[PDB]
Amino acid sequence: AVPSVQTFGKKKSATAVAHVKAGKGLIKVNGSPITLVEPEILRFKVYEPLLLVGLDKFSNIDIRVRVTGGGHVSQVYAIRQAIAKGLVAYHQKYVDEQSKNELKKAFTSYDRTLLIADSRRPEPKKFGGKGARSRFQKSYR
Amino acid sequence: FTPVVLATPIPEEVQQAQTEIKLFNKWSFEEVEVKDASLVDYVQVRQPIFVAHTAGRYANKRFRKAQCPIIERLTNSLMMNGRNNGKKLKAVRIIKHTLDIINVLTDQNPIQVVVDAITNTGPREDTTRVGGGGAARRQAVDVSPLRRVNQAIALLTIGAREAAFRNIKTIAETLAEELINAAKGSSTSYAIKKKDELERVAKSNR
Amino acid sequence: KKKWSKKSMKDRAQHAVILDQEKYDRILKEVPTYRYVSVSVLVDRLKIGGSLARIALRHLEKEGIIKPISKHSKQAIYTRAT
Amino acid sequence: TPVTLAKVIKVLGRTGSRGGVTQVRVEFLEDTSRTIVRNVKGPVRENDILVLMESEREARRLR
Amino acid sequence: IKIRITLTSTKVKQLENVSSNIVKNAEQHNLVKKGPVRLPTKVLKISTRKTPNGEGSKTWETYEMRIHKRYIDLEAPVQIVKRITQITIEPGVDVEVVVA
Amino acid sequence: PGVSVRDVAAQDFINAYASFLQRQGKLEVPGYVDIVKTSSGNEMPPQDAEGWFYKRAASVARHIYMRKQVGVGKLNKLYGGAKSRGVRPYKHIDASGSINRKVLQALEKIGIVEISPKGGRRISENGQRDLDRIAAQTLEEDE
Amino acid sequence: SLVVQEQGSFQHILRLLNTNVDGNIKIVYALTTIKGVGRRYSNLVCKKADVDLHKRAGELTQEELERIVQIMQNPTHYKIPAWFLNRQNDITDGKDYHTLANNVESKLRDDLERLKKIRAHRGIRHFWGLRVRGQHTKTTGRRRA
RNA sequence: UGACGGAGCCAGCGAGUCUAACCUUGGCCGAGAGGUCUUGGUAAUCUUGUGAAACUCCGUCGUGCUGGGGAUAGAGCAUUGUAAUUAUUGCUCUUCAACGAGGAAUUCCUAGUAAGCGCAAGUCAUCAGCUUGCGUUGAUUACGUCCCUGCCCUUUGUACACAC
RNA sequence: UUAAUUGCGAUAACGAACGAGACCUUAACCUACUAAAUAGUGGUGCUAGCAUUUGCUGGUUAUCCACUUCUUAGAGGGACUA
Repeated sequence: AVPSVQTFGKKKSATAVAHVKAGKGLIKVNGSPITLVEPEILRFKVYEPLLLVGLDKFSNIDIRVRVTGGGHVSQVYAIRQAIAKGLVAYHQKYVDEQSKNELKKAFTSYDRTLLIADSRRPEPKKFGGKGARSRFQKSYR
Repeated sequence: FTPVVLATPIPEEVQQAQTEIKLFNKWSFEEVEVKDASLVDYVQVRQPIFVAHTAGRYANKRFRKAQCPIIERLTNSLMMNGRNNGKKLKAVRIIKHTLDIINVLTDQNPIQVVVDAITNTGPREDTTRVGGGGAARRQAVDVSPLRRVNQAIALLTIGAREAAFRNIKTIAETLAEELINAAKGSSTSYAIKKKDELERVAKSNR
Repeated sequence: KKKWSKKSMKDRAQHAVILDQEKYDRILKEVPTYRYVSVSVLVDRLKIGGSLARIALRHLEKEGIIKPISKHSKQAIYTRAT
Repeated sequence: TPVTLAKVIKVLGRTGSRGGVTQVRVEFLEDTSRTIVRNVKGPVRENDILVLMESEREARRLR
Repeated sequence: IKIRITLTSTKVKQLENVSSNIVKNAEQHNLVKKGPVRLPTKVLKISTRKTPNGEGSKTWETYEMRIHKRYIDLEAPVQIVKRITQITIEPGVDVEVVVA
Repeated sequence: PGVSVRDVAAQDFINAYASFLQRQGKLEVPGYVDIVKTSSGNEMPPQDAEGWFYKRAASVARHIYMRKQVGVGKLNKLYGGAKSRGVRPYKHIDASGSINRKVLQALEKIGIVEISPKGGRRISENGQRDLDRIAAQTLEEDE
Repeated sequence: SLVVQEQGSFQHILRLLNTNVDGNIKIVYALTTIKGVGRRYSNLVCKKADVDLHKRAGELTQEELERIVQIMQNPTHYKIPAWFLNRQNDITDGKDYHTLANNVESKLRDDLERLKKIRAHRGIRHFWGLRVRGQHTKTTGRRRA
């Protein structure tokens, strides 16, 4: 029985589970270090939860995240949400509220999407057009 | 400094990014003030961001689009012209590349250059349809501060996009030249010339 | 039929495809004065074709003066390093 | 460009043949206590400082 | 002997009590078993034009039908395949006894 | 430490393994390297000319390391892409099966990928150790 | 730096296989002007000739253009795939051929005339001027006369 | 904000053979289409993690009716069928035409929506530029009006009643 | 006033019916229940690679143990503008 917690996260259809146990500071996604994203532009977008509050709270935890589904940005949004919820979960089974409550206040003070998932989902396509609102080109004469 | 190295190491530059707020990793959001009091509270520069790629809930109501970073609005408005629909990963790449040229040439803070450019190319007076009943007829009216920012961003984006049409210069330098020239209020800017046309038309039909 | 459009480019001033000598002295003494230099800058002002700036932009970056502020995909931004 | 910084205190209502302009009761920050009505094309709610290039023209409903 | 009770139907309520009766017969006596496994519902969908002729605005339809599949895993000797084999079958749902 | 193929970026590792495949060309060189188009969707042969075979071998071996079993059709689907069918819209087209077959057999000859049960190939025991040794090198080259 | 100067051997224009070959462009693409040689065949010819692909047409030593030229007129002798030729299994003899700048157009007229003389469907429609591959012509192919 | 050549390379809906011959994994042959010997599956189980594309990083190129664009044709190689000829379709080479942002006019659209992107299913022995659905990237622009095109209620006028 | 003859209310009208609404399905939430090698997760054994110093990345159904956060559902909760 070694200390550990688990979380989840979605952006549009992806899933990302962070088994944040007690470690020496290892942040890995699909077996690769956190510094290897893929868009190489949203690398600081997934670096977010690392840098809002500081790296000192990250020195006694190891976040292992597995992601499935969605586009490359959707995977990135899944990773950042999972690690952000993973950080609070580690603070939601061991550490005090002052550590957690200002952790969980500051995360949403910058952006609500770190903990709260995006509620918007794709809408079903309706007959008569290529999309839901869109319709085929109608003409007269 | 804080030299904390975890089990998975992170470069010291990223560790440096935790000192100040996001900062686009090289460019101060602070010390950047909108000169015109008219466009205050509508050009969002106080809230910082690592990247200009966020899934904000901005179009649901009327005025949350004002609570959007001005840099992000530039990336959104650079995403036009048909085939270039989506591809937001590209749009921030020119923005990063264009924003760099604003630092290499005309060495001030590029964020400051962006905000003063949009405040100097936003039309203050505009004409409207009033044809009522009788072929046509114009009539001059005023422009809201929100519309001033929206028109300013649109003019800058279309000007650089058109000037990059069938030309060796890439959109990165074309955006940089358009913003720099509009920043210092020179006549060669497409946006500045367009602002002159709308203001003169409104002035004539006053 | 009718097109209602123009059909003309301009006047193609085709220039160096293989680097010569009389402009080799030019480049070594003229680009170190560029506060901003990139592929397109010497294409316009120095009047250089396509597959010579990329070699020239690789030339000075490896050898001397101008320095990689931001060299990346489809944009090689270099300054007047001094 | 002599402009006048004026902040609205009340919006009358959207006007025009297509509803592209709005009547607002607006007062000037400098030389206050003087109130005029002006037209706005863009969205305006309250406390918006519109750059008035000319400050002397009474506004009215437009056809 | 690895008796498995497979149930497929279109009516969820009738399939639910059959599983409930089977699981209630299972938890009686001893019958250590595995509970109802909830397979994803197979949703057939045939999209067809409403118009029998060709005239009319394009108005399509979707006639769907949901199949609910749940299997019950038993583990016991012959002294319950004299007992489980007494089918508690309602209209609709069907049972297929599979051993090993 | 504990570096491995997953502790490295893709571009640096594939080039590094291509670097440690050109210097001694032990693996193989097929006779039709300079005439293949890599697929029926691609319009032009690769511009690498001299190489591009150990580059694919480096990518294939790295792909094998993170997985368990693949097939030649799996490599064809992965290495394929959209095809410009004239005025008709684009469509996904599989890669050239012979090219991936020659690469896969070539990796078997050196001893980096061998056949696995339940079908397909799998990274070799000698293959795993040398590929991991590559990762320990490419990180320290930049250091 | 991969920078080299020029002494004067650059020629702004070439003439291979009795046709104009403009310089100032890479050799792999400057040979596409020849009637009957495309991007792939020119790449194949240049690859087997070892002509340093990243070389302009003007900046080419004369000893390499003849080697390229000889490959053009006899590809099958220089280990070129039999499936890399435009005229395969010729109706006259059957040997795998490769028509050239003047041979591509001339041989095209012969096969149409052979098709026309035999009064086949393709031959008569070619003389008529309509489509010969079965396309629709009701709404397409209008501005032709 | 491009094309091309390398790499990274992530989805969802759904379908699939019994007395038939479907979805096909894997190995081998062929540049490719495709062929070959087998395997798994009546299905969350096997096809399939449908390793899809748009996307991103390295390079090639250059403002060039050109490496844009692939109509128009010539020759060859295979698949489907009793049969392909006014080429079913697929693959290879070659020919490389109009088109440089489109005139009067007109279509759709207020959020994951438009648009860009591909996939599955329907028709199917073979043939998607179609349709029905699915997911991927994801803007600007309104929070209003009856000015234009139409609708509902009331008042009013009518020589209309197949009713402006 | 409302998307709505949808309501407040007025009132030679009262009481009503159909439509709308209500209802059904789907998309979202549940770290609360029932569970589950035809979905997974963690752990114990077998075993591989890098470093060996403490670890990391893996493979492995008869190696077993534990769980349902993610995966599917059935019974339910939640949203009424508070």
